[PDB]
Formats: sequence, structure tokens, C-alpha cells
Amino acid sequence: EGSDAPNFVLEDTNGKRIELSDLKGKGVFLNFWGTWCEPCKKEFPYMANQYKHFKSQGVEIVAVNVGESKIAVHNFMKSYGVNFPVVLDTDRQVLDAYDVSPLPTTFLINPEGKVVKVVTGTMTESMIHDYMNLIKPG
Repeated sequence: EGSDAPNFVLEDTNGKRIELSDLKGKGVFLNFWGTWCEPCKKEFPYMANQYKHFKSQGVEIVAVNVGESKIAVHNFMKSYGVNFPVVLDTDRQVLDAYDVSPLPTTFLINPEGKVVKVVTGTMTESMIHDYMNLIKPG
């Protein structure tokens, strides 16, 4: 099932490198976003609330910021109560690898490392809950 998720290595705002394949065995909620994006701002609180429930079920979020600076991303994270991994796609290489156009776009990656579902546009908390249940191990 699914299609192969392009691997990547990107840094968080503290310079820590995160590699997608290192998250194999967990479900990954891979969300592309920007600080200016209203549909992204609407869903971030929902992601944070649900992350409290799903981390202990083996789901990880990787929120890939599209092109913005460490300070801009730091400020956003603090403003929206972000408790999950955020990485910086500084040169849009990962955006391009995932063929992302509108923001937000989310990829639901199963524990085997395959993309099983794609979602464009903003998501309700109920939708996010369903999506995380879909990819949890196992």
C-alpha cells in the first residue's frame, strides 16, 4: 500500500538534523506550512492538542516550514504552543520533492514509510484525529 515517501534531512530551529527514514516504525504526519498562511494558523492548535494523545501511540509530527528563517519559525512556534518537531526547508528542496503547491499540504506516512494519504487545505481537529489513527503502529 502507499507510495514511497522521499527521504530528506532538514534542521530544526536549534540546528538538529532530522531524517525522515529515522522515523520508520512510527506513523508520520508530515505537514508543509508557512507563518503567513491563515489555513495553517487555524490548524496548528489542533495539531498540538492531538499530539498530546498520539505521541504515546507511536505517531510523530514533522512540520516542514517553507523557506522562512529560524527566528520567524521560533516566534510562530512559541505563539501557537508547538510541542512537536518543526524543520526548516530553507531552499524549498523538500517542498519540490513532495510536489507541494498549496499550503497547507499534509502527507500521512505509515510505519513502513509509505505515503498512504494526502490532504490539501486546512484540517479540522476531528479530521486530524482520524488521520493520526490511520497511521499509528500498528
